[PDB]
Amino acid sequence: DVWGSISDQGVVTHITGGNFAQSSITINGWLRDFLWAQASQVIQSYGSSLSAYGLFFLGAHFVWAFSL
Amino acid sequence: TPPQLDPNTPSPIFAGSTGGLLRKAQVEEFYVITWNSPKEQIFEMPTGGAAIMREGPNLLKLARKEQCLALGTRLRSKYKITYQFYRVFPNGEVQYLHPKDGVYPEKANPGREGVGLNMRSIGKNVSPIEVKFTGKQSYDL
Amino acid sequence: DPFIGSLETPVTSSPLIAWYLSNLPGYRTAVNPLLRGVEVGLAHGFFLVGPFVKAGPLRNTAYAGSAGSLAAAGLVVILSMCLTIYGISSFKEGEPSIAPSLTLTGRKKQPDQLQTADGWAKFTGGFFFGGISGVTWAYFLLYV
Amino acid sequence: VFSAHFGQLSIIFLWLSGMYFHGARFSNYEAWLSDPTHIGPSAQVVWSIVGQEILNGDVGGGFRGIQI
Amino acid sequence: ALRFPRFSQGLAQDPTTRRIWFGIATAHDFENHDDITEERLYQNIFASHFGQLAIIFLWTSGNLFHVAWQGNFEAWVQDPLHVRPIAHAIWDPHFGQPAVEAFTRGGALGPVNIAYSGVYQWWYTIGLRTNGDLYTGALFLLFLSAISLIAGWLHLQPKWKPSVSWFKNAESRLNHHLSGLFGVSSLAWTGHLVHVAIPGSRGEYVRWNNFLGVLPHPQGLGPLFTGQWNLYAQNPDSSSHLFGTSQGTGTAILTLLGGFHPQTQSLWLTDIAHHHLAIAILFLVAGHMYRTNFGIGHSIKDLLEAHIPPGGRLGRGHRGLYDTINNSIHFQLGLALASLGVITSLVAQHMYSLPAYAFIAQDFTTQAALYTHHQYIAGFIMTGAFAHGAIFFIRDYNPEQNEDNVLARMLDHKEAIISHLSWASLFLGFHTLGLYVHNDVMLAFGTPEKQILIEPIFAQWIQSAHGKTSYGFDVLLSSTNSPAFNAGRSIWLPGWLNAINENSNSLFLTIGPGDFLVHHAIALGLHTTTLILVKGALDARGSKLMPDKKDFGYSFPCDGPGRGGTCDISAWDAFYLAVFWMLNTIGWVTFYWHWKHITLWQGNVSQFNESSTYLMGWLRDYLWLNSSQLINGYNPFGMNSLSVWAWMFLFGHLVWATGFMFLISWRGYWQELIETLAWAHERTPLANLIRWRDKPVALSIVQARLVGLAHFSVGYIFTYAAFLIASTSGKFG
Amino acid sequence: SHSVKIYDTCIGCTQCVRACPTDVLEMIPWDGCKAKQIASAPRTEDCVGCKRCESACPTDFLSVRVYLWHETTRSMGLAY
Amino acid sequence: DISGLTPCKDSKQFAKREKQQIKKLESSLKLYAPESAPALALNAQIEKTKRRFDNYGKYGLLCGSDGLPHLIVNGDQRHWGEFITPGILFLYIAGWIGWVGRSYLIAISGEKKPAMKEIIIDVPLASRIIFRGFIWPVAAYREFLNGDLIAK
Ligand code: CLA
Ligand code: CLA
Ligand code: CLA
Ligand code: CLA
Ligand code: CLA
Ligand SMILES: CC1=C(/C=C/C(C)=C/C=C/C(C)=C/C=C/C=C(C)/C=C/C=C(C)/C=C/C2=C(C)CCCC2(C)C)C(C)(C)CCC1
Ligand code: SF4
Ligand code: SF4
Repeated sequence: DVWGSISDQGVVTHITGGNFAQSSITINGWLRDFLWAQASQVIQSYGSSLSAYGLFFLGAHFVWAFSL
Repeated sequence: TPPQLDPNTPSPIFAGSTGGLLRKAQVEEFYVITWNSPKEQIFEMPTGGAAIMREGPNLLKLARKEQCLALGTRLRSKYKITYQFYRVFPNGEVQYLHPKDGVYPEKANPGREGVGLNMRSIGKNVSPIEVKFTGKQSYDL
Repeated sequence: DPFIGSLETPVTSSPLIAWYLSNLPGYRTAVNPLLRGVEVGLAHGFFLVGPFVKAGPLRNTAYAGSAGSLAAAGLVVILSMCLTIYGISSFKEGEPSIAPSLTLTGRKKQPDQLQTADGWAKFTGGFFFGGISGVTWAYFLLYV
Repeated sequence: VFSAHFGQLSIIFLWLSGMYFHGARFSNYEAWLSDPTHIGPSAQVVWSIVGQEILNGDVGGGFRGIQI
Repeated sequence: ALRFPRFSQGLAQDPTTRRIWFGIATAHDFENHDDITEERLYQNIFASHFGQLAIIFLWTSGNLFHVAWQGNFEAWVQDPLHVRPIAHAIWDPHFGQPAVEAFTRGGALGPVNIAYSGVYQWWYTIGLRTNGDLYTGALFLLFLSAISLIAGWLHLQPKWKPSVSWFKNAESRLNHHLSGLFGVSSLAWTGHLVHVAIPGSRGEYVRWNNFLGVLPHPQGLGPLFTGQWNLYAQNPDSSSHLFGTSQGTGTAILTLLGGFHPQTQSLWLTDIAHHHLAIAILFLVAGHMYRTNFGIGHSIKDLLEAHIPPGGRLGRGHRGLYDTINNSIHFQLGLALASLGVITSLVAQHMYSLPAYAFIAQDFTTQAALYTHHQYIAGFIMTGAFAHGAIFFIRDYNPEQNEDNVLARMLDHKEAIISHLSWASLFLGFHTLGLYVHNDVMLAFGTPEKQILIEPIFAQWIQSAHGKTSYGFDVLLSSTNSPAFNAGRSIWLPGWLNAINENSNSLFLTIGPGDFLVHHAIALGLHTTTLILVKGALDARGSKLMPDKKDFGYSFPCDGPGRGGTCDISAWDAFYLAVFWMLNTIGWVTFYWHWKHITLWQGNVSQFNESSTYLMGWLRDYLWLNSSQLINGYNPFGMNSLSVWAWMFLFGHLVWATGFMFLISWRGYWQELIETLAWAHERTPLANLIRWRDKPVALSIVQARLVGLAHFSVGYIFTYAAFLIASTSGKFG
Repeated sequence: SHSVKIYDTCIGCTQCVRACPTDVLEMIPWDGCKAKQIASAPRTEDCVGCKRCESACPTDFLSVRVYLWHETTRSMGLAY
Repeated sequence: DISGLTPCKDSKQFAKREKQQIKKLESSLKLYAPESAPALALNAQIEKTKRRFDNYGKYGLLCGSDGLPHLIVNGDQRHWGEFITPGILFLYIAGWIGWVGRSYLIAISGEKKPAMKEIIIDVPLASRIIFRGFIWPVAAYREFLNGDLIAK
């Protein structure tokens, strides 16, 4: 609802296009439009400068299971 | 020792709380603890909060035996005071509970009958197969 | 008694609260349980009629209120069942009442007969009749 | 307690000094100052031992490093 | 004796609510009921067996009746590859209009469910083509269930009640089970296959009203009795045969062709009949070994006692084992459970590489569901086997009668077994995790060529020994000239090699570096689960921390905070801990199978060949990629037929999380909360008129552990089933 | 009521009697030890199962053993 | 050659992978000025990649169909250096470490309170013990022959 970009004409385009007001009222929306959609960058970061983050995204998971 | 009686002993000064007696006391049983204090002092109740014990004989009503024993052991450890507690039933029967022989259990006393003694090592018990299909247990033999 | 698990507060012990609670049908000891149960059922059914017709699945159609009314009646029936079994497992045929015998002051008073097989049976019957009557009255008043 | 407080203060001061030294030596602060909008801040540089040099991303301003 | 638990007074005396909770829990432990004898226990077991048989028959009859009444069998049999089978209809007052319009599938006129059980193909293969046949089968199964119930009631009566000496007759029971239960049944199945199923496959119809006027073979029974059996294998079905029609058929009824039918991609029916005939003959021959009232045969006791090696390397040998096995029923239960688990795993591994039903290979969802179901069942059975073995050690073991036999020596050196199992588990886990992490880091840094990839040469050599020419070796069956090849070429390899050298089927799929690590992970899981169960079974009678564990029983909470604290000290806790490892291992196996088969079906095998060597590939190319269609069951815009599965998906997750609540939080907090709630209920007005009859208390320790385990397992199973079915059915490829 | 048993390996150090919170165990004269005494558990019906007596007992294995058994109002620690 | 594998110098996917890596490096290299240090670092990276690929081609590994090298643990004489020799080296090192640790434990077992020696190591004794591991196989073999290896 806040962050985004503005063209020269004066229109504002948000990062996710204002889907919070209609998709965040159900658990399936929280799982699909937030966890599934926004995790594309972290899992596809291999071979780039962000790859380290991706490795952490795995490592922490392991530690969590270890706690059990 | 001959059991005593608690006819009309007063009670300590307490303001009341929600940790007191419940329906079990009216239905099943409750406990009464009596002691004697040489001076007026403040102690801590097992149910939460602090109370003041009047000089002389004091009486208190509790719900379980564990609370009575905890209060009595605190009194003996800190104030050096002798105490005794009974159990009271709905029909009016009063049963003497604390020291039955007149002496504390930690002190050996002649004339005491032994219960639950097994004259063998703990590893001499029979296997559970030997006591199968019978109402007894291996440790009972 | 400071050694009883209860405290005295302005809310729990006030003349207004005491009078209002003692005048409720659930605390009238002298009255036979049927007349109290009738009033209790009437009030409960009249209250229960509303939400079913206001938030039911068919609340937007023309049938809505009627359907809702029916649902309310059904609930009453279930509640009546939840009463009947509670009697059967609680009170025997020949045992006397188990209500407290003495009042707060200390005066001896007759125990309530509501905690008895016949008393509870009368209470449940009156509750069922009053609930049905109240549901019918609420439906008639709302949609006539 | 007093001595432990003094030791904690010393550790905090050491951490602040380290942060300032990293900002001074290995950073693109001067390049970011002129064009703050189009340059990403960076104050850490990774060695070139194993192959971790891919972690030196193109933050901007003629510098390669980890974006802070 | 007077409350609900009439079989236990001790549980009926306490006034709390646990009297209810334990009352359901100990209803089937016949050895714990007071005033119990051997006769009553055996008779109750017999009656329970009869009831179980009746329930199974009723379930099968209900399935058949629903398929007949609300299915499309007659529409499905005509075009098997272009019709979706229907299980049963859907009636739901909560359904909206879009759901009603979207759940209508197939030729049905209303909402229906698609049957992934795979019974349509099974019933089509054996010769059912009409609804009347299904109705008749349902009626017969209902009659069988009624007969089973009647028999149970009859044998619970005093006049027909058997004695204990009857239940302990091992030789007669073994002879009868080996001769009549296994051999006669196979002979009858061979007769059915020859008489009904095969003519149905060739376009003819043979039923009860005309099966005496139709000859299964034109020659008759003459060749069988005279000796020329080869006359029954003269004219096999041609390669252009179409199932269910009289085009390109044959007359042979017993063959050894091998391979698969070209159109249906399934085994030939004549091969199945021949296999059943041979199996029945072998069982009938072998069911005559043990002695009975006729004065000839073997005695099992002498057979066991005679096997003691000279030199005393095995102690006293097998002396006293016969009485130990016969007197204890937990030993028998453990052996039967182990055998059944092995058999179930074998069935799961075999039914996907050598299918026996028509048009089932092209139905992918059925294959995946059947494999996952059977593997999970086998895992549970294998866990139960060790559980009952530990129970046997606790209860029915006599140290004096088993002096210096194999069981005593097994109990003698538990430390070496446990230490070696721990070493193997540590080795496998360490190295598998290290290799996976190294490959993941190498991929992360952008240099895939530095991976550690090791070829599974042993398995590839074994595959090449069967006649696979995708690697290069020419060993045994692969070489053109060899004793084995020349010996077998005339009969079964002409079809076997053709079937095994095709790339479409699942027979001996090609393997590479990606299967090595998964196989080692499976081995690690097996080793760790075996270590846990073996330690639990062996340390049941006692240890150094508690040398009198056998006195307390099989299940008990703990032994107090003394001696440093003793939690999870019983063997029930060992089974409890091994359940998690069993679930994890089965999950790994199912993940591997599903990913490999879905990549094979989708048309590209390079994805698995490349992305399965590191764990980020598993996380990205398997779960995240395939969940896109499943999570879109319902959206703000609308919904489709997958919606229900999506719901179930989320449902499973919830249950899983709920298990955690019972698995970390413990009893004292909840007991204090319950006390506070009881005070609150007692003090309030207008609600103190209602009073409870059983005092509310918090759950016990073992009860809470069991509840948490049940929640965990239910969530696991439901979530994986929903994901697998939705992902496999969204694409149908 | 749980079952409390005492074996003859006891040396009469009186720790178990002091550790009990519900006055279950006491001491009686005996003959086969230096301390000339041994413990006993007459008031078995008052046992709760805390196993403090086993916590305070010096021996190779405990000379006092508690086996959990049929529960009641007293052994469940209920005050309501 | 073995199990349908291709020598890594012959395979084309290896050269394709090298080309992709070089192009990916040059794509980032094109941004910076020729005299800038990042250009020198990227040129060094390119040279390292070329040297690594040349060495992998020289060593005679077998890439598969995907173009990545594979390891053979059969024991074939042509591929002993992939597994067997590092295995022998690792076994030697591990035996050294284990022998040194066991020798130190046995040496400190004599004293009255070995626990204080375990929590606070003594350096001269450990330094004397450490260098005896260079001959650990011979000592272990002789102790096994005598019978001092296994406790009784
Ligand atoms: C020859 C006659 C005979 C026969 C037929 C049986 C048969 C049976 N007895 Mg036995 N019994 C006999 C003699 C006989 N008995 C004698 C003389 C004694 C006295 C010593 C006993 C003592 C006895 C006892 C004490 C008990 C039995 C029980 C049973 C039943 C076992 C449960 C079951 O149904 O297994 C079904 C078995 C099979 C289907 C056989 C094959 C099993 C393998 C694992 C399957 C092969 C898989 C194959 C691919 C199948 C595919 C399925 C398809 C859908 C694709 C079964 C009805 C038990 C019972 O249940 O009582 C009701 C019982 O408690 N028997
Ligand atoms: C072949 C059949 C078989 C048989 C006859 C037995 C027989 C026996 N078992 Mg064994 N067992 C088996 C297989 C078998 N077991 C398997 C496969 C396992 C592994 C899971 C075990 C593990 C096992 C354990 C761990 C124990 C036994 C014990 C016992 C005895 C007690 C029975 C009882 O108390 O249950 C009555 C129990 C219940 C009615 C309550 C539990 C029901 C579960 C939690 C249901 C799961 C919930 C459901 C699926 C939810 C659906 C929700 C929906 C959304 C899907 C009994 C003699 C007990 C023993 O002490 O023996 C002396 C014991 O502790 N068994
Ligand atoms: C996914 C998380 C997880 C993991 C990794 C493990 C791991 C293990 N389990 Mg556990 N377990 C778990 C969850 C987990 N468990 C759960 C949920 C339960 C149910 C309660 C159990 C119950 C359980 C039982 C009942 C048993 C085990 C046993 C084992 C061991 C098996 C042997 C082996 O594989 O060694 C391989 C070793 C490893 C993978 C350990 C990790 C090594 C780390 C990554 C390396 C450290 C290096 C690095 C420098 C770290 C520095 C730290 C930094 C601060 C400096 C192993 C330690 C078995 C056992 O103990 O065998 C001896 C056993 O009997 N587990
Ligand atoms: C430690 C136990 C262990 C276990 C349980 C397994 C388990 C498994 N292996 Mg693995 N494997 C191991 C160690 C182990 N492996 C080792 C050390 C190697 C050499 C790198 C391999 C290489 C390997 C190959 C090449 C293949 C398997 C496959 C398999 C599966 C089939 C069994 C087999 O083929 O027999 C192989 C059994 C062994 C070689 C026994 C090893 C046991 C000793 C004690 C290990 C330690 C020895 C030591 C390191 C060797 C000397 C060093 C040398 C340098 C001188 C099965 C899942 C096969 C498969 O099915 O793949 C799909 C297959 O193709 N394994
Ligand atoms: C002092 C050297 C030492 C030695 C010779 C051994 C020897 C052995 N270990 Mg033990 N172990 C040790 C230390 C040692 N251990 C330590 C410190 C731990 C706690 C982490 C363990 C925990 C352990 C487990 C859990 C297991 C063994 C097992 C084994 C046996 C099989 C080998 C193996 O599996 O390695 C396994 C090795 C490890 C898990 C780690 C040990 C390596 C550590 C990091 C180094 C020890 C070096 C030491 C600090 C040197 C100090 C001396 C210096 C001051 C001069 C073998 C008897 C296995 C077994 O029982 O087989 C029968 C097994 O299951 N060990
Ligand atoms: C606890 C216990 C118990 C239990 C146990 C168990 C549960 C076990 C299991 C076990 C198992 C589970 C086992 C298994 C095994 C297996 C095997 C042993 C196999 C084998 C195989 C083979 C030998 C093969 C061969 C071959 C081949 C390879 C190919 C083809 C040809 C042939 C066939 C030759 C009991 C009850 C006893 C009691 C005591 C205790
Ligand atoms: S378990 Fe607790 S209450 Fe029972 S005898 Fe021991 S110390 Fe006393
Ligand atoms: S603590 Fe143990 S040894 Fe001491 S008196 Fe009690 S039972 Fe005897």
